Amino acid sequence: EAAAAARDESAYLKLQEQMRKIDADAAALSETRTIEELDTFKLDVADFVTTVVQLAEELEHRFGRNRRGRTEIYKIVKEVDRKLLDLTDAVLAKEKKGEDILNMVAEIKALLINIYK
Repeated sequence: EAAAAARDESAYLKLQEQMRKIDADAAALSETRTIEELDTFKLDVADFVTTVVQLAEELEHRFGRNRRGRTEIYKIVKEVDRKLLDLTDAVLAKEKKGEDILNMVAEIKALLINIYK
């Protein structure tokens, strides 16, 4: 059997894989203007955020190694929500282009990175 990594590390690795899907979705969001794809994207991020936030909660409770306090983590989450909400408005907007869609997503990624580490 292949060697296993610590629970904290094992969760970290898979989170990286989740990002790729978001990155792939970002390309699709640029490729297509349908909101239906966005509906899943907004929810998908919540799963990523919940896992990271929950993971952060466990770090304090279990191992006792948390890089930052809960308050700082929450601040980041609120900013993420606005970006997805703003993007939804753009999709509804009468006018829109591929670059506008991607630009909004590109900054969503940044918010997810600093919580990942």
